[PDB]
Amino acid sequence: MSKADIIVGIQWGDEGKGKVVDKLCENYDFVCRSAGGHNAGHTIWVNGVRYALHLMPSGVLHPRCINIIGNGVVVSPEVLIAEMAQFENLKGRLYISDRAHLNLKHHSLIDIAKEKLKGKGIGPSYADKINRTGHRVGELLEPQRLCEALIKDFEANKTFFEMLEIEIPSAEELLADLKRFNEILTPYITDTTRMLWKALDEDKRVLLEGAQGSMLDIDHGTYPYVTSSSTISAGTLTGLGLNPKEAGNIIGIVKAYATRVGNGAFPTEDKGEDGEKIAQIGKEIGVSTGRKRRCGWFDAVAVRYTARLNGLDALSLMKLDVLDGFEKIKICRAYEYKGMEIDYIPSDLENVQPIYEEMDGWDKVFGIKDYDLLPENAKKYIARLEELAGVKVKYISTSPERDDTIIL
Amino acid sequence: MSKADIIVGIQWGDEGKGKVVDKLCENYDFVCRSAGGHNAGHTIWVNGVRYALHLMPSGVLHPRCINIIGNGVVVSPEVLIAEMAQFENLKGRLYISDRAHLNLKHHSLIDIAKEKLKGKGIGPSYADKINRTGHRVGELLEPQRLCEALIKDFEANKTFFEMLEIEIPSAEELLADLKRFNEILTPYITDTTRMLWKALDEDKRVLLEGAQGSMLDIDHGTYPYVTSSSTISAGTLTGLGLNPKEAGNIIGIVKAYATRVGNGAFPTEDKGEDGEKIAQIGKEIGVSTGRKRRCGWFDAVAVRYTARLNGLDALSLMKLDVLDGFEKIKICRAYEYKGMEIDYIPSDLENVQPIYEEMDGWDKVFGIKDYDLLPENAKKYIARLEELAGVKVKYISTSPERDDTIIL
Amino acid sequence: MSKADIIVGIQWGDEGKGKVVDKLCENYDFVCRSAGGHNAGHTIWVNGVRYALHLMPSGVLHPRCINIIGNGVVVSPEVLIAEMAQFENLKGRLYISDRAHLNLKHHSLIDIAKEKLKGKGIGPSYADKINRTGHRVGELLEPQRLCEALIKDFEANKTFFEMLEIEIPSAEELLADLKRFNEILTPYITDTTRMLWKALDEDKRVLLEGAQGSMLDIDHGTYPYVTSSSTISAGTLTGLGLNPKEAGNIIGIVKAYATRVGNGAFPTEDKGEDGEKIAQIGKEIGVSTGRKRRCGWFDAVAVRYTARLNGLDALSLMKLDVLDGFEKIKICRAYEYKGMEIDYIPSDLENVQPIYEEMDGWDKVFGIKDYDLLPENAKKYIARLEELAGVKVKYISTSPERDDTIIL
Amino acid sequence: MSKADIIVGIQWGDEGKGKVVDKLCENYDFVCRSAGGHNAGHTIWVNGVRYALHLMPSGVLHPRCINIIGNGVVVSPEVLIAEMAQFENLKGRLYISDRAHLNLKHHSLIDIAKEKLKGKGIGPSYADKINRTGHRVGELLEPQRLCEALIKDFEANKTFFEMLEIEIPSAEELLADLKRFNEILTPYITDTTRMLWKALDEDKRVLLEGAQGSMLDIDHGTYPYVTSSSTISAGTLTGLGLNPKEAGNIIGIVKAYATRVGNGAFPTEDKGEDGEKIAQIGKEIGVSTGRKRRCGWFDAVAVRYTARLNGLDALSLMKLDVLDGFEKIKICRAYEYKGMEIDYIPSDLENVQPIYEEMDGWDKVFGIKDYDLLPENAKKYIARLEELAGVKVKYISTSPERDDTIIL
Ligand SMILES: [Cl-]
Ligand SMILES: [Cl-]
Ligand SMILES: [Cl-]
Ligand SMILES: [Cl-]
Repeated sequence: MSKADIIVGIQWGDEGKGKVVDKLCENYDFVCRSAGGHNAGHTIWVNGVRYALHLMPSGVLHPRCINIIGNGVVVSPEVLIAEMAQFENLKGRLYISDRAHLNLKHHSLIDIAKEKLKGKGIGPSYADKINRTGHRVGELLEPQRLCEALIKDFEANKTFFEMLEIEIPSAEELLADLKRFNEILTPYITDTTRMLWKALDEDKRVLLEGAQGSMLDIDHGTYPYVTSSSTISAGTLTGLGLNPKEAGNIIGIVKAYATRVGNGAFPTEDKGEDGEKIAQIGKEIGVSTGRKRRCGWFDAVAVRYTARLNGLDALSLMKLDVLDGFEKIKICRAYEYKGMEIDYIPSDLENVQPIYEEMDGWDKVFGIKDYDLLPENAKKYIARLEELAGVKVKYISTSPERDDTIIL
Repeated sequence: MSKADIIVGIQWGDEGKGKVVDKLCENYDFVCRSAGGHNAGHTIWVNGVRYALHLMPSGVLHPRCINIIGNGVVVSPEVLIAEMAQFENLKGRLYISDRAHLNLKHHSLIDIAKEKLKGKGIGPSYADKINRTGHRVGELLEPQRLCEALIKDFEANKTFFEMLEIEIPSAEELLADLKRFNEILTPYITDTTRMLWKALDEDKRVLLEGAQGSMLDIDHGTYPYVTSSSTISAGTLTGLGLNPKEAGNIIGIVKAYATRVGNGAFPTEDKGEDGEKIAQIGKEIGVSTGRKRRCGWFDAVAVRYTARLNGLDALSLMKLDVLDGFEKIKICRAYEYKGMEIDYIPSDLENVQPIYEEMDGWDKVFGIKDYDLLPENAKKYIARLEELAGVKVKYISTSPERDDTIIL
Repeated sequence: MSKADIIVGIQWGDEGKGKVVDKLCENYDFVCRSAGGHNAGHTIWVNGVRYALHLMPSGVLHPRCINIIGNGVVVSPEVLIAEMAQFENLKGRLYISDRAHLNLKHHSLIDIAKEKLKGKGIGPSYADKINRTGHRVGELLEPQRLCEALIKDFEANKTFFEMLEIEIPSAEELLADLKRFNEILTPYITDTTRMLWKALDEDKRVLLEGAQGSMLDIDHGTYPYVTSSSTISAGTLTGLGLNPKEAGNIIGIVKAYATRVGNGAFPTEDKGEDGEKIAQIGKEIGVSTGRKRRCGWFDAVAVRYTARLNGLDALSLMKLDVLDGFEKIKICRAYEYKGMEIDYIPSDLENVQPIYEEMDGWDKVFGIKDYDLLPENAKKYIARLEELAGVKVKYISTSPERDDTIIL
Repeated sequence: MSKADIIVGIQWGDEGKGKVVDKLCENYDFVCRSAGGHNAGHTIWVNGVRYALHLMPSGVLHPRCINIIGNGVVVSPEVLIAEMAQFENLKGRLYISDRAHLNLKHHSLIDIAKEKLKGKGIGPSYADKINRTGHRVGELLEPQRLCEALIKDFEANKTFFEMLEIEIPSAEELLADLKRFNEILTPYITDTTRMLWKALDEDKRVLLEGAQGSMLDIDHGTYPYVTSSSTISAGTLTGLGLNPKEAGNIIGIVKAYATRVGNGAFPTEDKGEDGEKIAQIGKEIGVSTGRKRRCGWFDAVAVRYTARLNGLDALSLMKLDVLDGFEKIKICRAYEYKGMEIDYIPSDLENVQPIYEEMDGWDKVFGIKDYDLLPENAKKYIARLEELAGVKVKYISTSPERDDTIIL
């Protein structure tokens, strides 16, 4: 069986995949996205230019790569077309599953009204997927048919629209948008299951880019604050129509400390000066809001958990430099839970307290390209993570520069 | 003195300028925007394609036109660059005032945090204009200088940023965005006052597109629900550096009934079935929210007021067909205010009640291209508006089709 | 019967249509090209930008216009795609006849080899049209089928390829180009006869742009130096599938003097200083070679001939200023042919000698916008042309500026 | 001293660099072009799309790469802008030497007239370089100044223009083109010597792409049929302002047989069926003319010569499969010259006759990825080339597929 490698962020997201996935792409013929909406992915700076890949697989920055958006992705044609515009010609380089669900204008309108009543459109688009009332990319090949079906849907749903105080979308406008999507996307729409199976049959090199944090997995992450989809490696197989025998090497991507964007259990969070420092140095700041992210110490219990959920062959450790010059650093080696010490991630994480090992910091790992040259305390910290995680660290990034990486 | 014609919406906006301004552009060498941010303008459908002109003057759809964004406009480079992308080449067709104020990323972030604490960035950008702490388009010609100045500004303001819980913007990111704006916008940035004066000196044909509803004028509109800027015709002169002797023909654009998007005094609002019908037939629905706009009967007191504020030579009456098949239609000829009948717009409009004339409806004006062929009741309604407004109606639009228009 | 207006150059080309057609377009819903390859049309400068319309109708500079490339045109997909790239979005604005003949790469290769043996590809593409072995635009909707058919054609023709010493085109390359043409052109390809008939049925305004000089007409022009196609007005009807009852107003475009680009009979040619002056002032210089065109005095015999061939309602007289400051100007009022004076264009034009009237020049018509203000000698010259041509002059252009035009 | 690697074609061109350079680029930070005009480079197919890099370095297909067009290149702004259009955004990825010579419209016109009198514009642009009358890229930063200087040049040269029968270029047109070049190219124009020196100082990875066949070198190639510039490795250093100490690894690219496009000495040419077969299988066919290239057996004397001229560390052997199924293959191991056997390339190559070794062919090397799996006769042929060339073969390409390559 010819196999696909897999790469996933094993935290709450922002593990810094981009530097990693981007370097790796050169070695693959196919780069594939599996699940999630456009809440996934990342932005990446290349030679001073900002690239958004929320929908598109990272391989689109490597013209040799063929990039597949799989059955599992929830695709907004608007967001996709806007991302495509960052490139001159993607034909032959980008294929979109005819089975991927559409997140259309009306999903955004529904989403907005719902927030009032208390990545737009993703939730309602997923809902329509699960209720099997939504429509899929292949239907864009028949805009007039799709438009008529949608109009029928809205009618049948009119009380839902009234309850949200939004009018039934215009048929004229809808047809015009659908025709536009048809004209633009037709050359990219294909059966991606057939194509990906063919690639593996021909022994081509295939990378699956898991697009979201393992701790955000709908089943295994810290529920309710999680995404709507499976984020772990077997989920990546599923969204692409691949089977467990087709899983190759699997690399987890992990920061040397932890962050969360929103609310939800965060055992190792540091609300004092250490955390604040991490936030500044690590630049963990929402691009859209300018808000500082929540920051905390490396959580080895959470990481061991997601390592096992993903079946990691290797860890790629990021932003180690962000800890330069800390006198002491913490690792959470276990939890205090309901009066006991536990080694695992319980379903109610809000009830655990971190149990820390303290370790001696270092002056600088920043920029270092050679393992031996690392501050001895940094070597100890790395070895301690590896040990607690249960997975070898094969990659260390000592700075934002693509060039500064240590290989083990 | 060689003169510039002017066109303004004389209601609360959405008067339907686009059909009007677009037809007129063919006859002008220069089309100019004066004030406001990107909350102004409109979108227009051409041969099935949706065009956003919020920032850009409508003349950009007529390659013969030179389009000026004046000193008075508050320009977001991001929004402007995105609008420009709808066109292949605007060089020589589009010029941006080096004196126009910049609405940058940080204004959006400020704007968002401010909403929490209770067209992004427009308010804070205007505030920086009035406090004379903001920066202007010409400064983009020196990105490094502008970047340094902005960094200094943020530092001096750091407590304001702390109070909003948003971090000081990255210097690296800022320089990169400013350099990008510089590289892209350099060919369009010029002294627009010198250029427009030259055009009039050479007896070129000039149209000023007022971009916002007269009833939304900051001074004369229904305060607090108004925009931040002057919307009436003399304001249009001011934003472009033009003097009262340079005002030509001035056309007001008015719907055959009235709408408001948000809250605020609306004397002629109809919250019953008539209003609902108007909303549906007139398609008065927020493009972004799908929410029905507030609708009401033509207000002749408000229209006489804005006609005089603008110094209208002529009215262009829009969406007359939206009243097809009403048995009876209303016109508000006066108000009941503090126990009296009044003929004017008082500063506190929330205290007036409409005094209506009722008039007999008609079956169809829809599609009619000849004045004589109009239902006699429609002729009476038109004559009655003209009389109450104090301005001749020179244009009647009987449907969305560019072709269906009556000239008087 | 609802009708299409027509505009044609009535000389040997370069009559200066662009200023004329461009001004007129604003008044039409449809602008149509009829016959010829990409040897037709012109380039036009707008606000300092150079636009090539060889294939595309001039109406593409007026987003309100719908532009039709008719059955009669010989379309090179490469040249067409390159012209389209001057615009951001033409969808809904540009339609290409599914019956138009394709001028493909191999026609260019054939064309080149044929020149050796003694607008590339046009001749061989026309030949394939007349022999009914060529393929048409609609076939691009099935690239694989078209590719297979072409391969079969080449095989059957292999001795022709051997005789030209060019190899049989690659099937792989051909499929790739055809697929590309398919992906790009699909949204523009339609039945243009049905569409144009519908437009006239709906009483839409239609302009047919004749793309080549009447004296270059294959039947009526100076043979052998002529184009391969009919250039006169009834030919314009034919290429679009229109009937004689559908012909509206017909405007001929004529320069105040005459030019020819290549060899061939040119009765009024002036090979001395007068001609040289005309060439310089009129800027009659090949854009691609920098070669001076042949120039000569107005030929009233040729113009009366093409006026009658076209059925002109009106003349539009161009570049009158180019004669400013001539002490004397000539008009050829008749010919000396085989010992007689003749009033007509004989089939062998190389055998005629011009018979001139001499007339008094003027100082300047340049820039003049008012008929009355014209130098009296210029009025006399204009009246004399009109008289000899048999058609009223309704348009006079006194300079390159769009604004400088006199209407009669 | 930090060093730049170099890659050159060591034949008459078409050695098949693209597959090679493209694979290598992923490993470099900078990819640089040194000399030549747009007669150099190649086209490359990526995932079914045709890319022209005549001017641009091959690294532009790898967004991580920074691409430098060096002092030595003769740059046509038109050709460069057209090549750039194949990409959406090159800012930060492409820099053009402010010292590179300009090949402008008038050079093309001169070039055309000169052919009459018996990659347009290249020759006359080079001539202007050598006579020190030409202008360079940096001058585009002052279009008005450059335009004035050029006008002065043309005047001083007017008899040259008269002798060529082409008019003095329009000042208006020239300014408009120069302004356009200025607006478009400003963000890419820099001092490339300073930039490249900085890169090496910072120990960045640098590849120099030699753009033309070593046997076409102006000094060392088969004169008069050669290009105008130095094509060998030290020439590549010179065009970029690099010194001999900065030369790294140098890879020669060589086909398993030989081709020439035009006339000129070609010792190993085969004008019979063997050569014809090579031409068909190797697809050696002019893309623009469809003409079969001249083909011949591998010339070991020529290859040893260019290996030494370039200082090759390694050979990369291409199109070995094109010889599949030949019963016998030839290698030219020496020449008969003026009655003697010689081992070197004499200045008059038209006077040598090939002295062949004959060797046993093989069935298929096509597609083979493993050295050991090669037909034993193929191993012998490879070993024999290496031996005669004096350079190890480190790369073997067994087919067009990027994937089919053997590494030694
Ligand atoms: Cl691209
Ligand atoms: Cl455009
Ligand atoms: Cl456009
Ligand atoms: Cl790109």
